[PDB]
Amino acid sequence: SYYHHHHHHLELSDFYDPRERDPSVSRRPQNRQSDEWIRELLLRGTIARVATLWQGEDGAAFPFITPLAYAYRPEQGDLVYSTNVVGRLRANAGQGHPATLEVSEIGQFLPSNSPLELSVQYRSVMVFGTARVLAGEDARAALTTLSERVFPGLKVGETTRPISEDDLKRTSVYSLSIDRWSGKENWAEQAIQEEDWPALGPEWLG
Amino acid sequence: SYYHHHHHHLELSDFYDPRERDPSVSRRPQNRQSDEWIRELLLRGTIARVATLWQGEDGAAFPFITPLAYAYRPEQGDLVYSTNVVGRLRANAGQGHPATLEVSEIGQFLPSNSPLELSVQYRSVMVFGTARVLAGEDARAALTTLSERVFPGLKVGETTRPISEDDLKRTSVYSLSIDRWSGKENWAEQAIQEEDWPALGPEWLG
Repeated sequence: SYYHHHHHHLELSDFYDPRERDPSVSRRPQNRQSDEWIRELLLRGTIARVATLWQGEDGAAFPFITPLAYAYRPEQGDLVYSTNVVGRLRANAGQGHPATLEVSEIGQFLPSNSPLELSVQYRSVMVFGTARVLAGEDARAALTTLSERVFPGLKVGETTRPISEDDLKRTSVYSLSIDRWSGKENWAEQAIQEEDWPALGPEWLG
Repeated sequence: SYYHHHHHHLELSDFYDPRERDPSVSRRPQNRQSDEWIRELLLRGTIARVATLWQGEDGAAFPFITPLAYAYRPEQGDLVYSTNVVGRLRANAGQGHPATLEVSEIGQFLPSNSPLELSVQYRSVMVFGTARVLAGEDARAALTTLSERVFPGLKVGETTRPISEDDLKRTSVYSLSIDRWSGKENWAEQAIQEEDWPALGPEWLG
Protein backbone atom coordinates (compact mmCIF):
# COMPACT_ATOMS: atom_id res chain seq x y z
CA SER A 1 0.00 0.00 0.00
CA TYR A 2 0.99 3.62 -0.55
CA TYR A 3 0.49 4.38 3.13
CA HIS A 4 2.90 1.69 4.34
CA HIS A 5 5.39 2.44 1.57
CA HIS A 6 5.50 6.15 2.33
CA HIS A 7 5.78 5.47 6.06
CA HIS A 8 8.74 3.23 5.34
CA HIS A 9 10.44 5.89 3.21
CA LEU A 10 9.93 8.56 5.88
CA GLU A 11 11.39 5.76 7.83
CA LEU A 12 23.86 8.29 11.75
CA SER A 13 25.81 10.60 14.00
CA ASP A 14 29.01 12.45 13.66
CA PHE A 15 27.89 13.96 16.88
CA TYR A 16 29.17 11.01 18.87
CA ASP A 17 32.02 9.81 16.64
CA PRO A 18 35.76 10.62 16.88
CA ARG A 19 36.91 14.18 16.65
CA GLU A 20 39.91 16.27 17.68
CA ARG A 21 39.58 18.64 20.62
CA ASP A 22 42.02 21.37 21.77
CA PRO A 23 41.66 21.16 25.56
CA SER A 24 42.41 24.91 25.83
CA VAL A 25 39.29 25.84 23.91
CA SER A 26 36.26 27.37 25.73
CA ARG A 27 33.70 24.78 26.80
CA ARG A 28 31.01 27.41 27.36
CA PRO A 29 27.73 26.75 25.53
CA GLN A 30 26.00 28.87 22.91
CA ASN A 31 29.20 30.49 21.66
CA ARG A 32 29.65 32.34 24.98
CA GLN A 33 32.95 33.90 26.02
CA SER A 34 34.78 34.89 29.20
CA ASP A 35 34.72 38.21 30.99
CA GLU A 36 38.37 38.77 30.12
CA TRP A 37 37.72 38.17 26.42
CA ILE A 38 34.90 40.69 26.59
CA ARG A 39 37.11 43.31 28.20
CA GLU A 40 39.73 42.85 25.46
CA LEU A 41 37.19 43.09 22.64
CA LEU A 42 35.82 46.33 24.13
CA LEU A 43 39.29 47.76 24.55
CA ARG A 44 40.28 47.25 20.96
CA GLY A 45 37.04 48.34 19.32
CA THR A 46 36.19 51.89 18.26
CA ILE A 47 32.66 51.70 16.84
CA ALA A 48 29.57 50.60 18.76
CA ARG A 49 25.80 50.63 18.28
CA VAL A 50 23.69 51.96 21.09
CA ALA A 51 20.00 51.13 21.58
CA THR A 52 17.80 53.25 23.84
CA LEU A 53 14.05 53.52 24.17
CA TRP A 54 11.87 56.39 22.97
CA GLN A 55 8.13 56.85 23.22
CA GLY A 56 6.36 56.35 19.92
CA GLU A 57 3.21 57.68 18.36
CA ASP A 58 1.26 54.82 19.87
CA GLY A 59 2.62 55.51 23.34
CA ALA A 60 4.73 52.36 23.17
CA ALA A 61 8.45 52.36 23.79
CA PHE A 62 10.59 51.52 20.80
CA PRO A 63 14.34 51.34 20.24
CA PHE A 64 16.64 53.46 18.24
CA ILE A 65 19.99 52.06 17.03
CA THR A 66 22.81 54.51 16.48
CA PRO A 67 26.34 53.66 15.39
CA LEU A 68 28.92 55.80 17.08
CA ALA A 69 32.50 56.08 18.32
CA TYR A 70 32.97 54.88 21.88
CA ALA A 71 35.65 54.26 24.50
CA TYR A 72 35.64 51.65 27.30
CA ARG A 73 36.93 53.03 30.64
CA PRO A 74 37.47 49.89 32.70
CA GLU A 75 38.36 51.50 35.98
CA GLN A 76 35.27 53.74 35.99
CA GLY A 77 33.19 50.79 34.85
CA ASP A 78 31.69 52.62 31.95
CA LEU A 79 31.69 53.37 28.27
CA VAL A 80 31.66 56.86 26.92
CA TYR A 81 30.20 58.19 23.68
CA SER A 82 28.87 61.40 22.19
CA THR A 83 25.74 61.88 20.06
CA ASN A 84 23.08 64.52 19.57
CA VAL A 85 20.53 62.00 18.22
CA VAL A 86 17.24 62.02 20.09
CA GLY A 87 13.57 61.19 19.64
CA ARG A 88 10.71 63.02 21.33
CA LEU A 89 10.47 61.73 24.88
CA ARG A 90 12.57 58.91 26.31
CA ALA A 91 10.58 55.93 27.55
CA ASN A 92 12.22 56.19 30.90
CA ALA A 93 11.71 57.38 34.45
CA GLY A 94 14.88 59.26 35.47
CA GLN A 95 17.98 61.36 35.04
CA GLY A 96 19.65 58.34 33.43
CA HIS A 97 18.18 55.88 30.92
CA PRO A 98 18.78 52.15 30.30
CA ALA A 99 20.97 51.52 27.29
CA THR A 100 22.27 48.51 25.45
CA LEU A 101 25.61 48.84 23.66
CA GLU A 102 26.96 46.41 21.08
CA VAL A 103 30.49 46.03 19.72
CA SER A 104 31.37 43.45 17.07
CA GLU A 105 34.15 42.26 14.80
CA ILE A 106 32.64 40.84 11.59
CA GLY A 107 34.90 38.63 9.47
CA GLN A 108 34.16 36.75 6.31
CA PHE A 109 31.07 35.04 5.05
CA LEU A 110 31.74 31.30 5.17
CA PRO A 111 30.31 29.33 2.25
CA SER A 112 28.96 25.80 2.55
CA ASN A 113 27.19 23.19 0.51
CA SER A 114 24.77 22.90 3.40
CA PRO A 115 22.35 25.81 3.40
CA LEU A 116 21.92 26.06 7.15
CA GLU A 117 25.69 26.03 7.73
CA LEU A 118 26.15 29.23 5.71
CA SER A 119 27.56 31.65 8.21
CA VAL A 120 29.56 34.77 8.88
CA GLN A 121 32.58 34.95 11.24
CA TYR A 122 31.77 37.23 14.20
CA ARG A 123 32.68 38.35 17.66
CA SER A 124 30.00 40.33 19.49
CA VAL A 125 29.43 41.85 22.94
CA MET A 126 26.15 43.25 24.37
CA VAL A 127 26.59 45.57 27.34
CA PHE A 128 23.59 46.43 29.48
CA GLY A 129 23.56 49.43 31.79
CA THR A 130 22.33 52.94 32.50
CA ALA A 131 23.51 55.94 30.49
CA ARG A 132 23.60 59.44 31.91
CA VAL A 133 24.55 62.74 30.34
CA LEU A 134 27.80 64.25 31.67
CA ALA A 135 28.50 67.90 32.38
CA GLY A 136 31.44 70.21 32.83
CA GLU A 137 34.83 68.65 33.58
CA ASP A 138 33.24 65.18 33.57
CA ALA A 139 32.07 65.72 29.95
CA ARG A 140 35.38 67.31 28.91
CA ALA A 141 37.39 64.36 30.34
CA ALA A 142 35.11 61.75 28.76
CA LEU A 143 35.28 63.54 25.34
CA THR A 144 39.06 63.73 25.65
CA THR A 145 39.40 60.04 26.46
CA LEU A 146 37.03 59.23 23.60
CA SER A 147 38.83 61.40 21.06
CA GLU A 148 42.33 60.22 22.08
CA ARG A 149 41.24 56.57 22.03
CA VAL A 150 39.75 56.56 18.53
CA PHE A 151 42.52 58.81 17.09
CA PRO A 152 45.67 57.15 18.43
CA GLY A 153 48.39 59.68 18.94
CA LEU A 154 46.07 62.71 18.88
CA LYS A 155 46.31 64.90 22.00
CA VAL A 156 43.58 67.32 22.86
CA GLY A 157 45.17 70.67 23.56
CA GLU A 158 48.17 70.00 21.35
CA THR A 159 47.02 68.31 18.14
CA THR A 160 43.67 70.06 18.63
CA ARG A 161 42.64 73.21 20.38
CA PRO A 162 41.27 72.57 23.87
CA ILE A 163 37.61 71.61 24.41
CA SER A 164 35.80 74.90 25.21
CA GLU A 165 32.71 75.60 27.23
CA ASP A 166 30.92 76.35 23.96
CA ASP A 167 31.91 72.87 22.72
CA LEU A 168 30.41 71.32 25.82
CA LYS A 169 27.18 73.28 25.49
CA ARG A 170 26.70 71.98 21.96
CA THR A 171 27.49 68.37 22.71
CA SER A 172 25.82 65.52 24.49
CA VAL A 173 28.41 63.20 26.13
CA TYR A 174 27.25 60.07 27.97
CA SER A 175 28.60 57.57 30.42
CA LEU A 176 27.04 54.13 30.20
CA SER A 177 27.59 52.54 33.56
CA ILE A 178 27.88 48.81 33.11
CA ASP A 179 25.55 46.42 34.86
CA ARG A 180 26.08 43.20 32.85
CA TRP A 181 27.46 42.02 29.62
CA SER A 182 27.25 39.07 27.24
CA GLY A 183 29.87 37.97 24.64
CA LYS A 184 29.80 35.57 21.74
CA GLU A 185 32.29 34.27 19.21
CA ASN A 186 31.97 32.10 16.19
CA TRP A 187 35.16 32.53 14.18
CA ALA A 188 35.64 29.30 12.31
CA GLU A 189 38.14 29.00 9.45
CA GLN A 190 35.51 27.15 7.44
CA ALA A 191 31.78 26.45 7.69
CA ILE A 192 30.59 22.91 8.32
CA GLN A 193 30.12 21.14 4.95
CA GLU A 194 27.89 18.27 3.96
CA GLU A 195 29.93 15.29 2.77
CA ASP A 196 26.96 13.76 0.93
CA TRP A 197 26.38 16.69 -1.47
CA PRO A 198 28.90 17.80 -4.13
CA ALA A 199 31.73 19.74 -2.52
CA LEU A 200 32.06 23.46 -3.09
CA GLY A 201 34.20 24.30 -6.09
CA PRO A 202 37.61 26.07 -6.01
CA GLU A 203 35.81 29.34 -6.61
CA TRP A 204 34.39 29.30 -3.06
CA LEU A 205 37.17 28.25 -0.74
CA GLY A 206 40.26 28.87 -2.93
CA SER B 1 38.30 96.63 38.54
CA TYR B 2 38.62 92.87 38.12
CA TYR B 3 34.89 92.55 37.55
CA HIS B 4 34.80 95.00 34.64
CA HIS B 5 38.05 93.66 33.19
CA HIS B 6 36.87 90.06 33.23
CA HIS B 7 33.51 91.06 31.76
CA HIS B 8 35.34 92.80 28.95
CA HIS B 9 37.50 89.74 28.25
CA LEU B 10 34.46 87.43 28.18
CA GLU B 11 33.42 90.20 25.93
CA LEU B 12 32.98 86.42 13.16
CA SER B 13 31.11 84.10 10.86
CA ASP B 14 32.11 81.82 8.11
CA PHE B 15 28.53 80.80 8.35
CA TYR B 16 27.42 83.73 6.23
CA ASP B 17 30.52 84.30 4.10
CA PRO B 18 31.27 83.04 0.56
CA ARG B 19 31.35 79.35 -0.11
CA GLU B 20 30.97 76.99 -3.07
CA ARG B 21 27.76 74.99 -3.41
CA ASP B 22 27.02 72.08 -5.81
CA PRO B 23 23.36 72.70 -6.64
CA SER B 24 22.81 68.94 -7.06
CA VAL B 25 23.60 68.25 -3.43
CA SER B 26 20.80 67.32 -0.96
CA ARG B 27 19.38 70.32 0.88
CA ARG B 28 17.72 68.14 3.51
CA PRO B 29 18.59 69.05 7.12
CA GLN B 30 20.28 66.93 9.77
CA ASN B 31 22.19 64.79 7.27
CA ARG B 32 18.92 63.23 6.01
CA GLN B 33 18.68 61.35 2.72
CA SER B 34 16.07 60.44 0.12
CA ASP B 35 13.91 57.35 -0.04
CA GLU B 36 15.72 56.22 -3.18
CA TRP B 37 19.12 56.54 -1.50
CA ILE B 38 17.81 54.45 1.37
CA ARG B 39 16.57 51.73 -0.95
CA GLU B 40 19.99 51.56 -2.65
CA LEU B 41 21.89 51.39 0.64
CA LEU B 42 19.65 48.52 1.80
CA LEU B 43 20.07 46.69 -1.48
CA ARG B 44 23.83 46.71 -1.38
CA GLY B 45 24.29 45.91 2.30
CA THR B 46 24.58 42.41 3.78
CA ILE B 47 24.93 42.94 7.54
CA ALA B 48 22.35 44.62 9.78
CA ARG B 49 21.71 45.04 13.49
CA VAL B 50 18.26 44.29 14.77
CA ALA B 51 16.83 45.65 18.04
CA THR B 52 13.77 44.08 19.64
CA LEU B 53 12.33 44.34 23.12
CA TRP B 54 12.44 41.69 25.83
CA GLN B 55 11.07 41.75 29.34
CA GLY B 56 13.74 42.16 31.98
CA GLU B 57 14.13 41.12 35.57
CA ASP B 58 12.52 44.35 36.68
CA GLY B 59 9.53 43.83 34.40
CA ALA B 60 10.72 46.63 32.14
CA ALA B 61 11.21 46.20 28.42
CA PHE B 62 14.78 46.45 27.22
CA PRO B 63 16.43 46.07 23.82
CA PHE B 64 18.71 43.47 22.47
CA ILE B 65 21.01 44.29 19.52
CA THR B 66 22.02 41.45 17.26
CA PRO B 67 24.20 41.71 14.16
CA LEU B 68 23.06 39.41 11.41
CA ALA B 69 22.89 38.78 7.67
CA TYR B 70 19.81 40.25 6.02
CA ALA B 71 18.19 40.76 2.62
CA TYR B 72 15.88 43.61 1.52
CA ARG B 73 12.91 42.41 -0.58
CA PRO B 74 11.54 45.63 -2.02
CA GLU B 75 8.47 44.24 -3.71
CA GLN B 76 7.27 42.45 -0.56
CA GLY B 77 8.13 45.53 1.47
CA ASP B 78 10.21 43.64 3.95
CA LEU B 79 13.58 42.53 5.15
CA VAL B 80 14.39 38.97 5.92
CA TYR B 81 16.86 37.53 8.42
CA SER B 82 17.46 34.40 10.45
CA THR B 83 18.50 34.13 14.12
CA ASN B 84 17.84 31.84 17.04
CA VAL B 85 18.71 34.53 19.62
CA VAL B 86 15.99 35.14 22.17
CA GLY B 87 15.46 36.39 25.70
CA ARG B 88 12.78 35.14 28.08
CA LEU B 89 9.52 36.79 27.10
CA ARG B 90 9.15 39.44 24.40
CA ALA B 91 7.80 42.75 25.61
CA ASN B 92 5.06 42.61 23.07
CA ALA B 93 1.40 41.86 22.59
CA GLY B 94 1.10 39.68 19.46
CA GLN B 95 2.13 37.16 16.86
CA GLY B 96 4.54 39.75 15.47
CA HIS B 97 6.82 42.13 17.38
CA PRO B 98 8.08 45.66 16.64
CA ALA B 99 11.65 45.69 15.41
CA THR B 100 14.17 48.31 14.45
CA LEU B 101 16.80 47.37 11.86
CA GLU B 102 19.95 49.32 11.13
CA VAL B 103 22.32 49.10 8.16
CA SER B 104 25.43 51.26 7.88
CA GLU B 105 28.54 51.85 5.82
CA ILE B 106 31.34 53.13 8.09
CA GLY B 107 34.30 54.80 6.38
CA GLN B 108 37.33 56.45 7.85
CA PHE B 109 37.85 58.42 11.00
CA LEU B 110 38.44 62.03 9.96
CA PRO B 111 41.05 63.88 12.01
CA SER B 112 40.85 67.57 12.86
CA ASN B 113 42.61 70.18 14.89
CA SER B 114 39.21 71.07 16.28
CA PRO B 115 38.12 68.52 18.86
CA LEU B 116 34.40 68.70 18.15
CA GLU B 117 34.96 68.29 14.40
CA LEU B 118 36.58 64.88 14.89
CA SER B 119 34.30 62.54 13.03
CA VAL B 120 33.83 59.26 11.24
CA GLN B 121 32.44 58.92 7.67
CA TYR B 122 29.10 57.06 7.77
CA ARG B 123 25.94 56.17 5.96
CA SER B 124 23.15 54.76 8.14
CA VAL B 125 19.52 53.68 7.78
CA MET B 126 17.03 52.88 10.59
CA VAL B 127 14.03 50.81 9.49
CA PHE B 128 11.01 50.59 11.77
CA GLY B 129 8.41 47.86 11.39
CA THR B 130 6.92 44.63 12.68
CA ALA B 131 8.76 41.31 12.47
CA ARG B 132 6.98 37.99 12.29
CA VAL B 133 8.30 34.45 12.20
CA LEU B 134 7.78 32.66 8.86
CA ALA B 135 6.82 29.04 8.34
CA GLY B 136 6.95 26.41 5.65
CA GLU B 137 7.42 27.57 2.05
CA ASP B 138 7.44 31.20 3.22
CA ALA B 139 10.45 30.47 5.48
CA ARG B 140 12.19 28.36 2.81
CA ALA B 141 11.82 31.14 0.19
CA ALA B 142 12.99 33.87 2.57
CA LEU B 143 16.05 31.74 3.63
CA THR B 144 16.83 31.08 -0.03
CA THR B 145 16.65 34.75 -0.95
CA LEU B 146 18.78 35.59 2.08
CA SER B 147 21.42 32.95 1.36
CA GLU B 148 21.63 33.76 -2.39
CA ARG B 149 21.85 37.50 -1.69
CA VAL B 150 24.73 37.36 0.78
CA PHE B 151 26.60 34.63 -1.19
CA PRO B 152 26.47 35.98 -4.74
CA GLY B 153 26.43 33.17 -7.22
CA LEU B 154 25.41 30.49 -4.71
CA LYS B 155 22.23 28.60 -5.67
CA VAL B 156 20.30 26.66 -3.11
CA GLY B 157 19.66 23.21 -4.50
CA GLU B 158 22.71 23.25 -6.74
CA THR B 159 25.64 24.77 -4.84
CA THR B 160 23.97 23.53 -1.64
CA ARG B 161 21.60 20.74 -0.89
CA PRO B 162 17.97 21.89 -0.71
CA ILE B 163 16.53 23.38 2.49
CA SER B 164 14.80 20.46 4.29
CA GLU B 165 11.90 20.38 6.67
CA ASP B 166 14.38 19.56 9.44
CA ASP B 167 16.31 22.73 8.54
CA LEU B 168 13.14 24.76 8.86
CA LYS B 169 12.25 23.23 12.22
CA ARG B 170 15.63 24.23 13.62
CA THR B 171 15.64 27.76 12.29
CA SER B 172 13.84 30.96 13.04
CA VAL B 173 13.35 33.07 9.86
CA TYR B 174 11.69 36.49 10.10
CA SER B 175 10.09 39.01 7.83
CA LEU B 176 10.31 42.59 9.03
CA SER B 177 7.50 44.43 7.34
CA ILE B 178 8.51 48.02 6.83
CA ASP B 179 6.49 50.86 8.27
CA ARG B 180 8.97 53.77 8.07
CA TRP B 181 12.60 54.42 7.62
CA SER B 182 15.19 57.13 8.26
CA GLY B 183 18.55 57.61 6.46
CA LYS B 184 21.60 59.70 7.18
CA GLU B 185 24.89 60.41 5.46
CA ASN B 186 27.95 62.29 6.47
CA TRP B 187 30.72 61.24 4.10
CA ALA B 188 33.08 64.18 3.90
CA GLU B 189 36.55 63.87 2.37
CA GLN B 190 37.93 65.85 5.29
CA ALA B 191 36.71 67.06 8.68
CA ILE B 192 36.23 70.77 9.27
CA GLN B 193 39.53 72.24 10.57
CA GLU B 194 40.21 75.27 12.70
CA GLU B 195 42.33 77.82 10.84
CA ASP B 196 43.41 79.55 14.06
CA TRP B 197 45.12 76.50 15.63
CA PRO B 198 48.23 74.81 14.16
CA ALA B 199 47.26 72.68 11.18
CA LEU B 200 47.41 68.91 11.40
CA GLY B 201 50.75 67.50 10.37
CA PRO B 202 51.43 65.31 7.28
CA GLU B 203 51.04 62.27 9.49
CA TRP B 204 47.28 62.85 9.76
CA LEU B 205 46.02 63.73 6.32
CA GLY B 206 48.91 62.50 4.12
